[PDB]
Amino acid sequence: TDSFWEVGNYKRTVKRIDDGHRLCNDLMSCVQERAKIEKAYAQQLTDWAKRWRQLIEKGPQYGSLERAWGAMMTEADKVSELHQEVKNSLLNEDLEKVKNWQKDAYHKQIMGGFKETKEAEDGFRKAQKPWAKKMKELEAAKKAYHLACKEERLAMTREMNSKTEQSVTPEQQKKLVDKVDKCRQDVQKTQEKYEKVLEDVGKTTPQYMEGMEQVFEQCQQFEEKRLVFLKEVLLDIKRHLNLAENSSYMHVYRELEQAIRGADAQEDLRWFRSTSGPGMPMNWPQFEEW
Amino acid sequence: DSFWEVGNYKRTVKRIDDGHRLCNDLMSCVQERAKIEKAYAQQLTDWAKRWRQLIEKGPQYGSLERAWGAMMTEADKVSELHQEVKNSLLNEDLEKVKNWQKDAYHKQIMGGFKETKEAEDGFRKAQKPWAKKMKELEAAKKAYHLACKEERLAMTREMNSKTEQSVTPEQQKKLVDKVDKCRQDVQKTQEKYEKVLEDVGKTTPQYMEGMEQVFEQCQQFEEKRLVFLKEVLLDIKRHLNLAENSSYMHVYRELEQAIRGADAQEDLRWFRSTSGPGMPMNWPQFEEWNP
Amino acid sequence: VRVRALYDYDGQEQDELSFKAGDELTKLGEEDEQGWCRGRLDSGQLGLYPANYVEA
Repeated sequence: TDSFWEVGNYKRTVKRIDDGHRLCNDLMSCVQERAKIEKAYAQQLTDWAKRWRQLIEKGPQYGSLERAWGAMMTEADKVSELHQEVKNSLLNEDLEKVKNWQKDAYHKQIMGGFKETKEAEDGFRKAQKPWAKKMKELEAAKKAYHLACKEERLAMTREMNSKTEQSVTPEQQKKLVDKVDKCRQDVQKTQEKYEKVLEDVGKTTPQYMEGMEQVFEQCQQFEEKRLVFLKEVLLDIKRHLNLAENSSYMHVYRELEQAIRGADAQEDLRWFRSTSGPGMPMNWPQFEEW
Repeated sequence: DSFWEVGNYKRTVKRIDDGHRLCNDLMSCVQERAKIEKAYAQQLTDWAKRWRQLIEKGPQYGSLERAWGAMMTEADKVSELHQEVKNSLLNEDLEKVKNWQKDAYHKQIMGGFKETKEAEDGFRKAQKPWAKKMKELEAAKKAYHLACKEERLAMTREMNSKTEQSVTPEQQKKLVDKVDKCRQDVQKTQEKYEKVLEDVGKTTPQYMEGMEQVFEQCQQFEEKRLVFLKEVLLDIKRHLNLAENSSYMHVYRELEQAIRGADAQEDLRWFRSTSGPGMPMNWPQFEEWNP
Repeated sequence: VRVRALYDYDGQEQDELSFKAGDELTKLGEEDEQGWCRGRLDSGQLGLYPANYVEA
């Protein structure tokens, strides 16, 4: 069946070691693609900010409303910075951290594979060998034992519906019941052999179970180390993705509301009156000769 | 130069047209920002889709798979929020300017806006009298200045051939009568010039009073706009601000819970049970011969 | 383009190639939507493999 205890089925466990390395590559690339995404948003915000400052300042909008409107470009510049930081953390801290763990947990052979995958193969293989050899022995003896049963059986049937018929000549057929007899002794011999192997298997089962467990437990401890470390890395990442971990993000919009609240219509109005309105100076008529 | 100079009200008028243009620039600005927010949301959605799949069919299992997969849900939620920012920007903020623009500025078949034209007419009228009176003041100044110039020549004439031979007594007395008539010219046209001057000074208040009213109406209009602008800027800031949006806080509360719930021992027990020495097994036993 | 196997991979289909960690293949094309590539071992088994089982 698929039981772990059947010869060969330990490979699922060996395989989990190779899978762990791959999962590290997958995670690394995954965060890597997320940093591109964050970088792209920042840059677009940065361009808008640059674009609309130029477009606004170049007249005609004047006064504290230009100032209030332009405070928005600043918020685009500041949130842009925060998202660049998310990128810098993802790449310089989290990715490198996985990267270094990897190179220390998994060492590579010139052939191809990993030291660590190979080390669990050899442990499992070594622990199963006595067992496997006994299992080939058992199946053969069972075959041999059953082969005899079937035969001696034929010799049996080939007797009742046999002798009672024609040639029950003694000078011939007494040596016939001696075929059935010969089978008797044959089933016995093979039966005893089969039971012997079966007894061998019994007494070496504890050792088989002990040895396979020691290796399994080494594998679980290797995986636990991977799981504990990954958990800590996900946490590192969540912190970095979260612009609300601290309150710089909240200050951006507080700053923004203040700038808008500061702007006054009347000031913009009074200023126009002096530079373009009645407040402007004038040289009223007066007497003029040479 | 000065606004009081006949004609120089044309910059208060222009200001009305500028207001219109501004509304448009505001809508363009907020539209482009909307697009920026939608692009980002769009990329987070596809990253979530892509990695959810690779993960779920991949070889990771148990609660570490769940924790990692919960990162795809933060991406999806953060995406949903930037779509609301975008929808708010266009469907509320943008629209509101548009509607306001519609009721404030009305086109005319004669070309331009009704509002601009009314300012121009109001000034022109409030300036009509004063324009008429500066023309007269000008004309008068002219007469008087030609009057003095002619007197100068009249003298450079009289006593210019005097004791000189080419000129006689009967003829000298006419040159004196000449300069004598210029003297009167100068005086009568000086008095007129002086007169107009007085009326101009006496009516300058009425001119100012009148020009002020039209300007005050233009100021009032310009104000309505600035006020509405300040209003629309606070609207936009609200819609942009995820820092104190409760759903934004929830996404990362949820993410941290999912991660902190990953339990290595539970994953180990499960694997031991379904793939290792914990699995059932049928150990060999004596097997009798069938059929 | 050349490709080097990182992990052992068992064929779960007739069009799904099999190899050992360390063995080297030739990429016949680019990935698809799922992560699968068309490849070829030496004289000369042809089949699909997963791209994340390989490096440079």
